[PDB]
Amino acid sequence: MLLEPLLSGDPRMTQLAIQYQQYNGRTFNVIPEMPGSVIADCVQLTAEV
Amino acid sequence: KRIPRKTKGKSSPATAEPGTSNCEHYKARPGIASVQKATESAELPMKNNDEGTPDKRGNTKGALVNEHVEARDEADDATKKQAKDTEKAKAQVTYSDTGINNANELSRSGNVDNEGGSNQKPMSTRIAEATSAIVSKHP
Amino acid sequence: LPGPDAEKWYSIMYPTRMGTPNVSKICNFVASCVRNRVGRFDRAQMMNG
Repeated sequence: MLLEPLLSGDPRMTQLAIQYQQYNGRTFNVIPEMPGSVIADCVQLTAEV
Repeated sequence: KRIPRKTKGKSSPATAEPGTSNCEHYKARPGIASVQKATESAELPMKNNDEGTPDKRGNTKGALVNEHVEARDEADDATKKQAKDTEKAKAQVTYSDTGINNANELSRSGNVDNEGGSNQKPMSTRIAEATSAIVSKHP
Repeated sequence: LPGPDAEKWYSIMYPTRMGTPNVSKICNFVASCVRNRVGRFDRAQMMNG
């Protein structure tokens, strides 16, 4: 497997993150700072060509 | 050179030796082979979850099951495999039949598509009839 | 819809789907009809998948 369980329930999406609330709604959100891709910008390069 | 690929592509005075004269007189006190046996099992990677996902055709390749019923049944399946790998009749570490209610449990069944509907007919099928609803023959 | 018959049902269900090639009365009607008022337009999702 790679990336396969993302293929469920509208995979139209932007960025992914995981979070949790304790008991009174303090939702601790953790968002990974997204690094730049190396496949995707080359896709952009060949699309520009 | 020439590396084979597992998955289908496209269509598919010389030496007097004061150094060693080896003779083994040491025993590995935990044992090498026991840790090899355990660490091979730990080396076994994560099992995939294929279910509920679109196939190459598009149709969600899960079986026709209710999702809470399958989510209750998978605990029974892993419990039977737990009993097989403990090699006792009752799996002592069971995953179901606890006192903790899990009636809102939902697993990724093939009953549902990605839009959120039933999968009685395939979706390649229903698009085939969707475009067969508009044809026109020869005059 | 479920069942084996699914062919003529889309014609009988969604009258604005057809084309309007001539000056038949039903074709004048379906040309007089509006366009963005057929099909799904509001769903209520609760959970992933």
